[PDB]
Amino acid sequence: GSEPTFVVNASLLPSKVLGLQVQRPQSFNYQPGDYLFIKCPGISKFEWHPFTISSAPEMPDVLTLHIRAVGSWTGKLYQLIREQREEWIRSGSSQSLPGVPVYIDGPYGTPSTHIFESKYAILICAGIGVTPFASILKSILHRNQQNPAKMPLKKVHFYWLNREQKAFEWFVELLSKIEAEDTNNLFDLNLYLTLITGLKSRTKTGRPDWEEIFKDVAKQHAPDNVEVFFCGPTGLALQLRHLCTKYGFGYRKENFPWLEL
Ligand SMILES: Cc1cc2nc3c(=O)[nH]c(=O)nc-3n(C[C@H](O)[C@H](O)[C@H](O)COP(=O)(O)OP(=O)(O)OC[C@H]3O[C@@H](n4cnc5c(N)ncnc54)[C@H](O)[C@@H]3O)c2cc1C
Ligand SMILES: [Cl-]
Ligand SMILES: [Cl-]
Ligand SMILES: [Cl-]
Ligand SMILES: [Cl-]
Ligand SMILES: [Cl-]
Ligand SMILES: [Cl-]
Repeated sequence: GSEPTFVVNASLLPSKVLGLQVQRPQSFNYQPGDYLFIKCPGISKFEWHPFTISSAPEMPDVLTLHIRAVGSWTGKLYQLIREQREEWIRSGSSQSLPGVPVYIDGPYGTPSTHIFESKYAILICAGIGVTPFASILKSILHRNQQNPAKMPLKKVHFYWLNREQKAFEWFVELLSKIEAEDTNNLFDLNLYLTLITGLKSRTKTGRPDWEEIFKDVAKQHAPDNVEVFFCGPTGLALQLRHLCTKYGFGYRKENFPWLEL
């Protein structure tokens, strides 16, 4: 039904995000891109909410979630965590920071995990939609270091769109590490504010020209299959779906209601 466990650490990140570390049960095996449902009895005894696991399964003791405060339950959890921590800076007491019991239900799979069996992949995300791809990019790094022979993936085109510049900070370190360690040019990283991030990669501005992007990527990889993976709003999905048909790219019909405009 679920595993009892605890928040072991947290962070308060820009654009209203709660970075959460949760102790990983001995039984909990997952794949990059998976999500779980979480219950926090302190916020609500009975509600379960889904979040993508932003950590990689290669990381041994903790699971990570990046939860954006957009409403009632997420807003309360953010507030609970902040207030416990604000009381700690004053009191300095262990009593001001009790530890947060939670229950987790998972893992639950998604088709994005099939990136590991693809040759060429496009990854497109908006806002907090980045989280499955954060997990996936980390796991790719672990896998290439541990056993490069065993991975068929030859090129990853990554696109991350944000309304607010400060949101890129959620994963700026992971993206720096990729830039530093990608000697063989596995990754093509693209950041769009809809270097500028302090990365080698220049933050671009406006809505990407998806027709031009897809055209270029099709030329790079023809006549092979390219797989498109997406986590964003529906108006964008419609555009991408049309373009996948036009260029013969793999598409999964999925919707992400928490990312709508
Ligand atoms: C597979 C999966 C993975 C996910 N991964 C993540 C993740 O990594 N990170 C993440 O932050 N989130 C993720 N989500 C979304 C997440 O599960 C949260 O439940 C949701 O984002 C917030 O719940 P809430 O109670 O705080 O907000 P809610 O109160 O439900 O608010 C939801 C939204 O709907 C609007 N709304 C609420 N009530 C009403 C109403 N009565 N009338 C009209 N509009 C209303 C709110 O303004 C808000 O914009 C994921 C969801 C799924 C299904
Ligand atoms: Cl492990
Ligand atoms: Cl918003
Ligand atoms: Cl609630
Ligand atoms: Cl809020
Ligand atoms: Cl072919
Ligand atoms: Cl819609």
